[PDB]
Amino acid sequence: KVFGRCELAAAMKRHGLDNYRGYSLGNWVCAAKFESNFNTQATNRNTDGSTDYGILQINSRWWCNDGRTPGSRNLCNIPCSALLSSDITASVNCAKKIVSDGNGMNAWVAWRNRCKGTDVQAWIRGCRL
Ligand SMILES: [Cl-]
Ligand SMILES: [Cl-]
Ligand SMILES: [Yb+3]
Ligand SMILES: [Yb+3]
Ligand SMILES: [Yb+3]
Repeated sequence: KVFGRCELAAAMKRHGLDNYRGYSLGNWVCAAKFESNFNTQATNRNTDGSTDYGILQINSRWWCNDGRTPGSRNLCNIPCSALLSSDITASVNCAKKIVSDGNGMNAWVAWRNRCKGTDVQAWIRGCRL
């Protein structure tokens, strides 16, 4: 599914991401925009042989199992395919564990490089929340 901006903001809020670990909704939406362009089916292969999955580009080395990433720890206890579903619940659950892991949203390099310190409130402009 390719979410609209406000549609994804509403879904994230409904799944308890708004201000999770102190990160406002706009941070999450901005991160999704630059990780996946709001496309739940996005997949991308990393240089280390792992792959990133879903709206927030969660990896298969630490977080989910894809069966082809040696050293996989699967800390989210989820097949990586679950992170491609139209329903964002599995991605949100796993992202909550990621953002709690010590470095906050710096876990997402695109967040650090494109969202951190910017006017992230713009991502929720006009939305009926
Ligand atoms: Cl915000
Ligand atoms: Cl933090
Ligand atoms: Yb990646
Ligand atoms: Yb559902
Ligand atoms: Yb409200």
